[PDB]
Amino acid sequence: VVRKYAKKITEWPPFEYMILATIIANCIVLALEQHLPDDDKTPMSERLDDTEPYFIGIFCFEAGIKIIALGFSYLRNGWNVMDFVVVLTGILATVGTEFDLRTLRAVRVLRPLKLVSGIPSLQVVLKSIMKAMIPLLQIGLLLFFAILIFAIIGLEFYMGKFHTTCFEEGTDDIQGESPAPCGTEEPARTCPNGTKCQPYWEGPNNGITQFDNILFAVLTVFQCITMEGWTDLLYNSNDASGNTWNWLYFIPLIIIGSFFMLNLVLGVLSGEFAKERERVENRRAFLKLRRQQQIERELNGYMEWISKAEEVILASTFFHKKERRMRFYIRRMVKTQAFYWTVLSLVALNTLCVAIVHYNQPEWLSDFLYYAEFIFLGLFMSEMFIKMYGLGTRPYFHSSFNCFDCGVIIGSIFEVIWAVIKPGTSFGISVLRALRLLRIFKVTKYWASLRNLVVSLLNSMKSIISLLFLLFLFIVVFALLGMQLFGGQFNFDEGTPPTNFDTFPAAIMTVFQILTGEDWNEVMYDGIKSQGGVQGGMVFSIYFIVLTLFGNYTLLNVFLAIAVDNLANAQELTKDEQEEEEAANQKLALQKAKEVAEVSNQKPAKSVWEQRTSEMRKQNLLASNPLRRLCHYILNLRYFEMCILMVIAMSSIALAAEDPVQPNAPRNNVLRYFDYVFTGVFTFEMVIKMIDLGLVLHQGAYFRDLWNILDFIVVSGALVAFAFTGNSKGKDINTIKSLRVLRVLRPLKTIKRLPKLKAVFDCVVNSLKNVFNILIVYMLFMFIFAVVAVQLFKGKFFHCTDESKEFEKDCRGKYLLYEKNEVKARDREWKKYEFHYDNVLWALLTLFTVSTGEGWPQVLKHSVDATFENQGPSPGYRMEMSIFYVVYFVVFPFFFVNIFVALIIITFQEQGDKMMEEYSLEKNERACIDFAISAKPLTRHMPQNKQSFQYRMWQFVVSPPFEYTIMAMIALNTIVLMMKFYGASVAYENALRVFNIVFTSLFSLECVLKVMAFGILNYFRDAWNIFDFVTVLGSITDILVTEFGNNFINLSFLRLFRAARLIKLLRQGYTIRILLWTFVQSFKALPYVCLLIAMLFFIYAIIGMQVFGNIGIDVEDEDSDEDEFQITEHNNFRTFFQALMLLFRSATGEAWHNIMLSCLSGKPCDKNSGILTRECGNEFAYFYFVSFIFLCSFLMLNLFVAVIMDNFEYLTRDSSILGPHHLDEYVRVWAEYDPAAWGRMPYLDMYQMLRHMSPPLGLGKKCPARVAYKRLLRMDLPVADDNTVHFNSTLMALIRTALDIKIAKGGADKQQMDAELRKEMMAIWPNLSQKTLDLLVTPHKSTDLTVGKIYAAMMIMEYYRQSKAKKLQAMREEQDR
Ligand SMILES: CCCCCCCCCCCCCCCCCC(=O)OC[C@H](COP(=O)(O)OCCN)OC(=O)CCCCCCCCCCCCCCCCC
Ligand SMILES: CCCCCCCCCC(=O)OC[C@H](COP(=O)([O-])OC[C@H](N)C(=O)O)OC(=O)CCCCCCCCC
Ligand SMILES: CC(C)CCC[C@@H](C)[C@H]1CC[C@H]2[C@@H]3CC=C4C[C@@H](OC(=O)CCC(=O)O)CC[C@]4(C)[C@H]3CC[C@]12C
Ligand SMILES: CC(C)CCC[C@@H](C)[C@H]1CC[C@H]2[C@@H]3CC=C4C[C@@H](OC(=O)CCC(=O)O)CC[C@]4(C)[C@H]3CC[C@]12C
Ligand SMILES: CC(C)CCC[C@@H](C)[C@H]1CC[C@H]2[C@@H]3CC=C4C[C@@H](OC(=O)CCC(=O)O)CC[C@]4(C)[C@H]3CC[C@]12C
Ligand SMILES: CC(C)CCC[C@@H](C)[C@H]1CC[C@H]2[C@@H]3CC=C4C[C@@H](O)CC[C@]4(C)[C@H]3CC[C@]12C
Ligand SMILES: CC(C)CCC[C@@H](C)[C@H]1CC[C@H]2[C@@H]3CC=C4C[C@@H](O)CC[C@]4(C)[C@H]3CC[C@]12C
Ligand SMILES: CC(C)CCC[C@@H](C)[C@H]1CC[C@H]2[C@@H]3CC=C4C[C@@H](O)CC[C@]4(C)[C@H]3CC[C@]12C
Ligand SMILES: CC(C)CCC[C@@H](C)[C@H]1CC[C@H]2[C@@H]3CC=C4C[C@@H](O)CC[C@]4(C)[C@H]3CC[C@]12C
Ligand SMILES: CC(C)CCC[C@@H](C)[C@H]1CC[C@H]2[C@@H]3CC=C4C[C@@H](O)CC[C@]4(C)[C@H]3CC[C@]12C
Ligand SMILES: *[C@@H]1O[C@H](CO)[C@@H](O)[C@H](O)[C@H]1NC(C)=O
Ligand SMILES: [Ca+2]
Repeated sequence: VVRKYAKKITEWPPFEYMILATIIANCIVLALEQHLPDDDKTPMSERLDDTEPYFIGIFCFEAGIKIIALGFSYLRNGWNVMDFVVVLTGILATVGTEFDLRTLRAVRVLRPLKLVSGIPSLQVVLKSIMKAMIPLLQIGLLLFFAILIFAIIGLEFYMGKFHTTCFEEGTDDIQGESPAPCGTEEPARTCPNGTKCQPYWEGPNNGITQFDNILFAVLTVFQCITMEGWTDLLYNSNDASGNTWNWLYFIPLIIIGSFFMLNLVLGVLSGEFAKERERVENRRAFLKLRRQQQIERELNGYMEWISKAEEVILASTFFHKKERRMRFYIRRMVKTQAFYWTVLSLVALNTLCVAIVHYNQPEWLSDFLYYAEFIFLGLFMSEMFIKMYGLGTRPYFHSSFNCFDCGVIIGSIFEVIWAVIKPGTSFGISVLRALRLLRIFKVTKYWASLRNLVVSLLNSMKSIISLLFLLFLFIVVFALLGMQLFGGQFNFDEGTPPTNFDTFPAAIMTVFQILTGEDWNEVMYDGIKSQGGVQGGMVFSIYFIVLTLFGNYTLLNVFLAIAVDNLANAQELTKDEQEEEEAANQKLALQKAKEVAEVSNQKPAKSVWEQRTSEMRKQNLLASNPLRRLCHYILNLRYFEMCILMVIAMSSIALAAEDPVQPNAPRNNVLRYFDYVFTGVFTFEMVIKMIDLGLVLHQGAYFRDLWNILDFIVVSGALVAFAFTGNSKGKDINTIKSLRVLRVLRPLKTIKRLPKLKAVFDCVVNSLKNVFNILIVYMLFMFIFAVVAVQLFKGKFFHCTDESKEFEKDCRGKYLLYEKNEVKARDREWKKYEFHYDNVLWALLTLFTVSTGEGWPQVLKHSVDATFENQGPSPGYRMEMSIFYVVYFVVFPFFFVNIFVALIIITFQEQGDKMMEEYSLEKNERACIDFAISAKPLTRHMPQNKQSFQYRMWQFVVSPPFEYTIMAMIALNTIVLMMKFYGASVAYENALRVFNIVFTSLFSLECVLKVMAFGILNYFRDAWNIFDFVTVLGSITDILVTEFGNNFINLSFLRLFRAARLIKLLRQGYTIRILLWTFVQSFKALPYVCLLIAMLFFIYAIIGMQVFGNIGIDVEDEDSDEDEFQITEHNNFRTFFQALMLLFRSATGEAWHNIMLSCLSGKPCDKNSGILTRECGNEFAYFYFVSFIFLCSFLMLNLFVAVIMDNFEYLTRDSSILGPHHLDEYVRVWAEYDPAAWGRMPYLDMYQMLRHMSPPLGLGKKCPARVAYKRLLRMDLPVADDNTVHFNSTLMALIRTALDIKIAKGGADKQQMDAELRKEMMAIWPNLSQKTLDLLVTPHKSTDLTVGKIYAAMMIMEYYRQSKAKKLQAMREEQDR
């Protein structure tokens, strides 16, 4: 209440500081609360609960004083609204215990957010995040539509199929404790002999995952979209109904909804960041940074000058001057090259010494490393002392690197002292000295870019801390919410899961794990199970859905913005410094040449990012031996090259048909002769190429180009393999096996032979070359982390089969395994964990597995349970080790991966596009004038002959009621498809069938009506309309098949035609349709980039088939050890399609490390292999899987960046500046004015033409007439003898006027700029007919009556009329006196 203006006093700033302190204290109090099951309470919680009155009183006082002093504008600000609603909720919850409302205790989680309300900088940072996040809403709409379509399809196909397991024969009891879907026929999974398939098993994941309602379907589809547990669903559906067709539903689901959506998100975010960079404030900040850097460079030069000049000022301790002379000498010695190189050598030696440490290093090695660490510490301390005494204490402290070395020395001393005081743990702090190896980049040319990146990072260091703090605040808020909702309710009968919400650290860990997206579905299952189950706890899935959906995209936005901004700033600084040093060199040389006058290349092609950024900057600033020749002839012969390509393709296809399981299969025997023929052909090709190229240092010979060496390796391996089996094959079979494996290089023999495929491979190679230095930095940081992890967790990853025994000596004999309803005797084994930290290599592998995201929660549990060396784990021993894995996730996967993505996006090179030096104005005019060339008016039927009946019904068809009725029926049919649910009555199903019949009859009637209105040819000349006709036919066919009965079921793919009506709704989402069409066109434009990935998958599938193809799958252990036995009947290598499925599953990143472990050596072989010993599987699996993951990720990233950069014009468009996107509205309206659409429209209506559409192309309905006529003058559009203007001629004038293409201000200059434009268009479009050129750029005759002349005359007449009218008024007002 305002209360007028009586004695109201402002508040002093430490009042606000006290409010912040109160908020922090309340956050601490909320974080110090523990939740216990049922009604138990800790004593500390009871004390903590009584502090709420004080906090609510302070908040009430703040709200009251602010509202009384401000005289509510309190509710105008959103932050004040949040504070006010928090205050009211708290005071209502506290006062009045009616109904025991705890839902109003959940509002307290939002109190941490009041810190942002207090601090305006956090408000600014949230504004920055949210503004960039707004464009993603259109992507979310696409995601929702795709999820809805796939949920409808799954509900239609997978309805209630997962409620049938292998029940016991005699009784209705589950056969085992791991139920799986079953069927009652061969295609499905048949139950064992003593079991039967009986209905209503609960279902996978306790029934949470299923397709029963439209809600379960949507949740299931979303979970599959997050790439979590989708292979489990694929395997369950394969068990339930066979594996023939389920892949067509699951793999395209992943491809469309997880990779395509990610590509769209990356493109939109990149466009938003590019548009944000060129804003005025960011430009001013960058200019300030660049000027400061120039100042620092000049200062450094002058400081070197003064240092050298002052050093030459020279010309016991007090008596002798040696105390200063020797300091001068050592200061001179410091800057010598040797004093730097030897220090780097010692740093490298220390790095090697700390890397050597492993689990069972010999005792002499331990002593040597102890003494070596002491000696290295002493030597580095001596280097510190010499540096400080030579250069001076203050100059030493001023340098940042000297401070870093001081920190490392102090850390080493602290580690030594702590190890002496408290033996048991070591942090290996000395390994951080390896960061000094980054100084080696100074001798290379890569130092400038890295230094600029570091400078840009250090400049915007507050804006990074603020972003991290806001991320932490959101994590804290969600952790508090999870504690309020679930809390102590996770005490299941089988034990509390490690990912619980009981305590605050556990809540933070769980929320972080959900944000990273790893095993979030299991936590969701536990959360749903806590409040009942599938019956009455399914509403709590919203928490996890919101958490993961927001976390993925917020992490992506927050880190990609940082990476892109800093890398772009670094690139621009580097380019500017290079150009300014070049300019200074030429200017200095020119000025110096005046004194000696008496005696007397190409810049690198700019990236698409840089070109578009420069264009946007300019646009914004505008606002203000006979056989040797015979063989040479043969290799140039067309039939030969086509035959070689055909033979290579046949070889690749043949490699995919072999049988890994059975060497003596009838198909392998046949394929052997194909191998003979292919080897002979390749021998002939190689020998003829040898004849032409030669061998004796011709410098253009065979062995100079790598592809020739590859071909030689392939053919020589084939011949050697044929040679060894020459006699006695049983001597060595691995030898012939490896040489057979060498055949997989045949697919690669097309990269050189297909010019475009080589043009894609070279682009991939350039992408590798651009990111090499960041890769080196990434490897160095990962090496440091691996060494630290080795120090922390060396030998601590030993466990026992019996958990009660801690040491090795106790883990011998037999122990009782108390399982549900059965007690089993097992053996005690002192096993090591699957992924440990024993040496640097194992640590690197484990950290790579963690970075890929798979199985890192298990590694975290093992790390926090590690007690001591050679000792069993104890749960919750050292919970502080979670900081290691938090920092690792913050550094590598969140920051370095996004740096890689940003660098590849920024430094992308446009494919082809010739050299474009001759062309001048094509930055944005290309597509505009090209669309002007290829512009076609929209055509309606318009016969005009049959006005009596045909015209009326044509009007009826294309009319707002018709379109709205179609949309309404589409929406209702969508709802009808959604209302299917499991367990409905027969009447419900019959009603749904009748509704479907009615809707399809309505659609058929509209098809008939449009056919009548337009004519069959015009009906069938519009792709959407053929789609409608096909869908109608499919629905009719489905209905006829249903009503027929019996016969063949004709599957259910006809019902996909029923469900495909949703695509018709895309005709209203203009922005969405344009986005989808642009990205699909870009994907179609690049066919070989999508072929390189296919080739990679092919090669790796063949390698897997030939290496791991014979691993046995029949064996199932007593416990089955699901973790390690991941090679089953669903995830095997036995055939090409199964190998491809396994490769795709690994590419999606789902327990690939377990597959890698399962493919190692020592595994049992298959019965039909022919090997009777456990000698199947190789240690090659490590390299196989790691290289596959890296290469697949790189190739998908390259494809995504290629598509984004191809669409980068649309992604960075601006509404104010004309683009080809707005041109279609013009086209539509122009076609509309003329029903015939002959291409000529009267010049009078052209004024109404411009006013209806919005600027920049149009003028707007509010445009003044004088402003309207002024633009018309610049168009100079000629008028035809029939007083009409041509469609194409108007468009070119419209485009030209808005973009100022060559636009001269008048005079003879106009003819020259028309002449130059004509030559450029002919140079770009040689096939453009002269008639079209004269139509687009009209030859200017003086006699021609243009539109500008017509409008100029009326203004002159109007000005003359107005001037005359004023003159009569003037001659009258002056006469009345
Ligand atoms: C934003 C853009 C959105 C775009 C959305 C695009 C969505 C496309 C998604 C793919 C659609 C097809 C999904 C197929 C799922 C099949 C599920 C299934 O269970 O099929 C097997 C089943 C036979 O099993 P049975 O138990 O006898 O009958 C079950 C009926 N309740 O039923 C059958 O007998 C099979 C039924 C036919 C299934 C496939 C029909 C072909 C569809 C695509 C053809 C492509 C060309 C052919 C390629 C493969 C050749 C083998
Ligand atoms: C050397 C440079 C490597 C760069 C790699 C791409 C980096 C940019 C991609 C990106 O950041 O998007 C992250 C997004 C999050 O999905 P996610 O968090 O749901 O991943 C789930 C997890 N993998 C699991 O199944 O356990 O989705 C992803 O996880 C990315 C999907 C895998 C990588 C791209 C496809 C490659 C396989 C076909
Ligand atoms: C900057 C880079 C180039 C430095 C060189 C690489 C090192 C970090 C790696 C390369 C190979 C590694 C070695 C590979 C295998 C072993 C054997 C390992 O010994 C045992 O397994 C048992 C020893 C015993 O019982 O006597 C001790 C560590 C060591 C030397 C590793 C120490 C770390 C090494 C030297
Ligand atoms: C995607 C491009 C690279 C072409 C696709 C290549 C493979 C996916 C295709 C091509 C020929 C196909 C083969 C052609 C014939 C057969 C025989 C067919 O008969 C059998 O069951 C084995 C024969 C027997 O039982 O004696 C089994 C599938 C198989 C191996 C096919 C498996 C899939 C192959 C290798
Ligand atoms: C985006 C980034 C900046 C946010 C990451 C959040 C971190 C600040 C959180 C997440 C996990 C937290 C850790 C989880 C577990 C612990 C152990 C715990 O310390 C104990 O000794 C508690 C004993 C026990 O819980 O049994 C509390 C501190 C610590 C290191 C926590 C400190 C704060 C951490 C690192
Ligand atoms: C050399 C390394 C990078 C190989 C590439 C491995 C790929 C498969 C890994 C490494 C980087 C990873 C992603 C980087 C970014 C994100 C987004 C964040 O919301 C969760 C972590 C997550 C999901 C990571 C999971 C999968 C991922 C793409
Ligand atoms: C090598 C070229 C032709 C590529 C095409 C390979 C495919 C289409 C051909 C080549 C050799 C063929 C095999 C030759 C012999 C047999 C043994 C017979 O009992 C079953 C079919 C089977 C297993 C054939 C299946 C189809 C097959 C694998
Ligand atoms: C950015 C570069 C320099 C990486 C170096 C920083 C890494 C290696 C440091 C930063 C913070 C560190 C952690 C801080 C605190 C603890 C608790 C202690 O009881 C065990 C080690 C542990 C868990 C440290 C492990 C190493 C660690 C993660
Ligand atoms: C566009 C909007 C208004 C319509 C979408 C909502 C419809 C399609 C959804 C939302 C709520 C859903 C219902 C929710 C609960 C049940 C009870 C269950 O035993 C059978 C399915 C049934 C009956 C669902 C059928 C589909 C349903 C009616
Ligand atoms: C490009 C690739 C081939 C180069 C990398 C080579 C290294 C990482 C890999 C590739 C081939 C691998 C070998 C292939 C086969 C075997 C037989 C197995 O019973 C023991 C390990 C051993 C001896 C592997 C050791 C690791 C290995 C040497
Ligand atoms: C399993 O099926 C085979 C079919 O011949 C039969 O020999 C065997 O006895 C069956 N086992 C049981 C439990 O009947
Ligand atoms: Ca996963």
